[PDB]
Amino acid sequence: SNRSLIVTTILEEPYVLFKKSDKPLYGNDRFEGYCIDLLRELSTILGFTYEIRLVEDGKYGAQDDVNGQWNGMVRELIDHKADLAVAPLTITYVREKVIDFSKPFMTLGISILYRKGTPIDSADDLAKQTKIEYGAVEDGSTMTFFKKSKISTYDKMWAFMSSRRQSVLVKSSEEGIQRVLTSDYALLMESTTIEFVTQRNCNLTQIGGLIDSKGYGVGTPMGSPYRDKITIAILQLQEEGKLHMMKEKWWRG
Amino acid sequence: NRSLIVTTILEEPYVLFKKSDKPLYGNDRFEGYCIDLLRELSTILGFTYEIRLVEDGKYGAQDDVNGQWNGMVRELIDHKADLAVAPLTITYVREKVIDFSKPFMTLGISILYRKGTPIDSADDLAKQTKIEYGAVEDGSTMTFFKKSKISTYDKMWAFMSSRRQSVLVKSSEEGIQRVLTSDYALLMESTTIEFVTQRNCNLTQIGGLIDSKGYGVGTPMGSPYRDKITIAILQLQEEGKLHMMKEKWWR
Ligand SMILES: O=C(O)[C@@H]1C[C@H]2C[C@@H](CN3CC(F)(F)C[C@H]3C(=O)O)CC[C@H]2CN1
Ligand SMILES: N[C@@H](CCC(=O)O)C(=O)O
Ligand SMILES: [Cl-]
Ligand SMILES: [Cl-]
Ligand SMILES: [Li+]
Ligand SMILES: [Li+]
Repeated sequence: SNRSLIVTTILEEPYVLFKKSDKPLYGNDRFEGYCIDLLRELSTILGFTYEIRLVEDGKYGAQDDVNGQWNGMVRELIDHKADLAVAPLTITYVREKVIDFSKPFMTLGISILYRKGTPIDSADDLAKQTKIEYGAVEDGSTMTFFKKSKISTYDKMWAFMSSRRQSVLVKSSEEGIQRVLTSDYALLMESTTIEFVTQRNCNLTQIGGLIDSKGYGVGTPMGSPYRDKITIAILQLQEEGKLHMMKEKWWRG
Repeated sequence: NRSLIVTTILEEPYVLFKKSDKPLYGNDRFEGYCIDLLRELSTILGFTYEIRLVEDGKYGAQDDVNGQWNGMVRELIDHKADLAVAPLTITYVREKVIDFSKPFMTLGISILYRKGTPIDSADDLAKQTKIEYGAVEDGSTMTFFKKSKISTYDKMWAFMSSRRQSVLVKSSEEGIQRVLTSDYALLMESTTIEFVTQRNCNLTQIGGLIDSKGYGVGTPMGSPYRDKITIAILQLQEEGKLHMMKEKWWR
């Protein structure tokens, strides 16, 4: 009741980072970022104290296809090792079956990162040609979406990416961003990342709108009383304009 | 086992009467995006249902004097319906008294107005009086302005509440007609504006989204269906079916 909540999280720019500071920093104050700002607001609104812990396996949370066991922050919640996961944890069907998410504090989707000043305006324009290469970070959520879409355009896109995978799937986002900057290439990625990048790379832009729709939510264990309280607090923060301010604080270049 | 009662409201392209030459029966009276959503949810979760239009014709807002809710929100509070499947906006005041699914569609408040004018933002509207503006009575857009501490929107509510018999309209239908026939701008959700402006080509959206929010399925507080419907929505989203439904109804 006066117990501190254990908050699992993971390093991910600009959601959660170690703060650079002149002053000495102790404990939770060693961290900063959008999710840390959100956590601070939630703790004030709902009146809890907390302890931030970085997740032991450096994973968000997936289910093993052979033994059915979870990992990452999702596993910490399932096992009641954490009270909250405050991180850009995507709200998905498979996860929502095993933990309880708040309503989303951010809604987003897959989109396209490309250089400015071209006539390409959609995923369709990319799908119906071969001169401009395009791809994604190998094994990421975005690539996974394409590997599964039965939507026409996206199925064609995956045909291309899969065949030319040694050429167009990259091992990291920075590798991908450099390819967009130095060659005739477009990168499929989450729109939150694209915005972060385009605020810092004035010669790049998002192409088109969103290709899918999904949200990031605060994770709680199934049955947690904090889930609905956090949802109401998030909705109020949104309506008051405060999450929008928080987003601009951490994303603007 | 037993049919659920589903409350909803007439609002195109979400819910509308299906055109026919002879009377249609029961649920077959209706079509639209939300009618298709309801059908898909019923398939995943395995329930039958009877659609009933909300008895008082309202989305739902709190009466300031006695504190009581009306509309679909009140029907859920009083267990007059099991679900509300409708373009029902998820707001923190409503989430305190009913249980929403996670959102099936995102949206934001924006402005519907005639083309070709110098007006480009809520601020332009707030800072003059010639052009009147309003919203649908007892919906979340009205309630956003009524509660807003943001200076521009607080100003707009001052205007609107002063002239509420005038500028607060009974329905989007009435609001659209007012935009078309008088010097009036309608504060309307962006999804609905996108539908309207594809049909009325002398109308346009002014500015961007004022806020960001979603539509959810409403259930009574504590309903077992709330989390089931959330999981079904995520399945439909990830399968691309919500996107296909949006393409069908916003052509
Ligand atoms: O919950 C999750 O699994 C993900 C993890 C993490 C995923 C990144 C994006 N991916 C990182 C990646 F680089 F590995 C590929 C990229 C993508 O798939 O587009 C954005 C912030 C997160 C959002 N939620
Ligand atoms: N979707 C709104 C109604 C429309 C509006 O207020 O603009 C609601 O749930 O109240
Ligand atoms: Cl204690
Ligand atoms: Cl929820
Ligand atoms: Li869940
Ligand atoms: Li609620």
